[PDB]
Amino acid sequence: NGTVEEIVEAYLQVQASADGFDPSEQAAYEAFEAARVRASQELAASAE
Amino acid sequence: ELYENVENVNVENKTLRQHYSALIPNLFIAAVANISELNAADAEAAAYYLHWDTDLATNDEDEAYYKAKLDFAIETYAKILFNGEVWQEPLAYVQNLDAGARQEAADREAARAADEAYRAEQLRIAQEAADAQKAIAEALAKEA
Amino acid sequence: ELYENVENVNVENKTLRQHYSALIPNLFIAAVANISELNAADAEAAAY
Amino acid sequence: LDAGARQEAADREAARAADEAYRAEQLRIAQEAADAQKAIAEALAKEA
Amino acid sequence: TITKTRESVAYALKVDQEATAAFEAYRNALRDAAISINPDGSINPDTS
Amino acid sequence: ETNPTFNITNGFNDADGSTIQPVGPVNHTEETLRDLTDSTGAYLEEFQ
Repeated sequence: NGTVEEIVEAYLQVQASADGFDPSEQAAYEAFEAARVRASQELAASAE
Repeated sequence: ELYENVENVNVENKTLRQHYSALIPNLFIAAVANISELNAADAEAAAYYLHWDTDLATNDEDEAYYKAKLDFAIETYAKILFNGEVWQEPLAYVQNLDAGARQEAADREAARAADEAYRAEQLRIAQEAADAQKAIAEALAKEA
Repeated sequence: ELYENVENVNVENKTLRQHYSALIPNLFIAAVANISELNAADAEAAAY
Repeated sequence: LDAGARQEAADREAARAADEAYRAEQLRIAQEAADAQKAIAEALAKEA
Repeated sequence: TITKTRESVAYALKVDQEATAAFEAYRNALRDAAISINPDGSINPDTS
Repeated sequence: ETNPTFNITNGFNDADGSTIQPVGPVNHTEETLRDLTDSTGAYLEEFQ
């Protein structure tokens, strides 16, 4: 039920990132990788 | 640089330069979009170098910073997709065609040289062993 | 991660990333359908 | 297209000639070594 | 230039948070000066 | 030679601003940042 801003906020830690936004593509890669790992653990939780 | 060059080869029912020529409208659209966004950013930073809406009431002024950081991150993530789809990959495809052509020419030449050297080595070893057997034959013919 | 990577090769008159980009409307429709069904299930289990 | 056609014809002919020469060289070397072994056989048959 | 502009924001927000923390602590001390409250949550006339 | 500028080479490179950058807090003034940005703005003015 959220909006786009809430989605990017929650699953990629925008505020928890290093102060001063890194516009590097590596930063986006690491953020999306972390989101993937979190979703992967949640998937096993739902499986159980 | 590919004007009548030895590297201007045929790929995908065309030569190398026609892809580069077709890359033009993509680069045009990408440049127009980037220029418009750069103009907007320039105006924004110039008009608010020293303004109230930049040094706000409390000393903290953290909520506005975090809202702006969110907007900036949203724009950056959208721009990654926009730039990747508009011009980066059409150019990367042509550059990969270039690199593949050079690499295939190079290892074709290397494989030809290696095969020639291997054949020469085998033939020389076999013939030299043949003369060794020749020495055996003449020796045991001379003994008796 | 395939930004100027050595693994971004040419396949089927395109590179690897263009397929991933084209995967977008499919994932959009799938997510919308799954979200609607999850909302219905949530309401059903909450109200009864 | 013209140059590629001529080049492929040329190196096809060259490869055919090279293969024929290589096969002939191998066969002649093997047979000539065979006659060398033949000389060995007749010599040590004649000694005893 | 990207890295330097990031470092500048890193400095600015750090000093800003330190200032907010100091103001909070000093205002809390001033508030506690007038009507002190015990750890249990009661007024302490001895130190009020 | 070839044109490897936008493919294969180190997927995350400092030459384009795609690599990650660790930042500590260092104070670069607003004037210093404006000078650094106007330095490149001078080059981009003709395009702009």
